[PDB]
Amino acid sequence: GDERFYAEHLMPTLQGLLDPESAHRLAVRFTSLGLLPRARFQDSDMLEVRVLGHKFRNPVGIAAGFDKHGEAVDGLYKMGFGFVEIGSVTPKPQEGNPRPRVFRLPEDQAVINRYGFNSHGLSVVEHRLRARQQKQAKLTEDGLPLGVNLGKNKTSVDAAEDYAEGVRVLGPLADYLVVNVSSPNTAGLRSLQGKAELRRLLTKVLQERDGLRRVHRPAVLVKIAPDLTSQDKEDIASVVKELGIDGLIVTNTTVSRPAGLQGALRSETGGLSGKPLRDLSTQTIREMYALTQGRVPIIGVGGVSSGQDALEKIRAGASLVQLYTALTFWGPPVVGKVKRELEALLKEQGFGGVTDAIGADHR
Ligand SMILES: Cc1cc2nc3c(=O)[nH]c(=O)nc-3n(C[C@H](O)[C@H](O)[C@H](O)COP(=O)(O)O)c2cc1C
Ligand SMILES: COC(=O)/C(C#N)=C1\SCC(=O)N1c1ccccc1F
Ligand SMILES: O=C(O)c1cc(=O)[nH]c(=O)[nH]1
Repeated sequence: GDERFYAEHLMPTLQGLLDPESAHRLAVRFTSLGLLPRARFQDSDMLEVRVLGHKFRNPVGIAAGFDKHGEAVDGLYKMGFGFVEIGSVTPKPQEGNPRPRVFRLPEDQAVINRYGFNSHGLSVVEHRLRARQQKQAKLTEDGLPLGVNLGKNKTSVDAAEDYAEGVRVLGPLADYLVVNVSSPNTAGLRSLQGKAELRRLLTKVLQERDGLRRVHRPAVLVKIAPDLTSQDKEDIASVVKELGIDGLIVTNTTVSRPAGLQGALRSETGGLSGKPLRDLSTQTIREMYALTQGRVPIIGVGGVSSGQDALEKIRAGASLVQLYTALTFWGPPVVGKVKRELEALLKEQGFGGVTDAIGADHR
């Protein structure tokens, strides 16, 4: 009922009336106030996952970017996400790029963005999270954890120090932290995925994390691009093993423009998300799982809009999945839709639960 009305009526109307940045701001506001269908799907036990030091009631999370500044956390749980990731947050506030900076490709079920880390900054977000810190502590205990994704300011003269500052300020408020070294929209950032740069950066990040007190000590994940060479992937895996990085987020948006895109806006500069990214991301997950011998948890992201897409990533090696762009097209009912379909497919394929399907294609 709801899935059809949103997909066929509400979302096309919002899109017809509002440019995508305005529509996103409205969405953040509505979600922050809880103006959502409170989701009727009740998570079954087959969807629970234990990973990263935590219980996850379901494996479907909201990807970084939708709640950049931590304004809508509780609304996102209400929407039925198993986990929420906020950010990217940068140390100092910054505006990001000039508008327009986000573009719909509806013929492709895709988006292109070049926000450039618009961020309220660490201090603002610190105080927003602290206002609900114990409400989160209870949510985390009940199987609903919180991730915090860290970025770098545009004019920073020392990237590693930007990340270290994020660890110190928001680490104590997060169940996991993400070192985002894969935005395509900050000059030079993606060079931090290079072996020597990444080793130096992550050694500093881990030292800062390990300095936090035990109950305030988050897991640390690295978020990587879908456009890496084979050498780059191998190098990342090696570093993740050498340093004991807790996990990987696979993938960010692509700077590629796959053949076949139809949208008028396909040649706009920025990272591409949604359906055209899906299988490039799945493949990246598959490679990274193999390279790390299945011993490094992966959160899989890029083009998930169905239960089949979720399960493909899980079977490829993801322990958890995230989505963003599917919301622009299908709206909030897509969350329940993914979960219901995933549970149905797990049963059909003879898995006892999600946990049994992680990496199943490799076996
Ligand atoms: C508008 C927009 C903004 C985003 N901003 C961030 C970000 O601040 N940090 C980050 O790590 N990823 C960011 N992402 C990437 C998403 O987290 C995700 O990796 C990507 O969009 C693929 O998932 P999807 O196809 O489900 O949207 C952003 C994506 C979009 C569409
Ligand atoms: C005029 O805008 C709305 O009616 C929205 C929005 N945005 C509504 S009504 C119920 C609902 O869920 N949303 C919504 C919330 C977040 C994302 C997309 C949405 F359509
Ligand atoms: O702020 C952005 O431009 C953003 C950051 C990121 O990591 N990924 C992305 O697609 N956009």
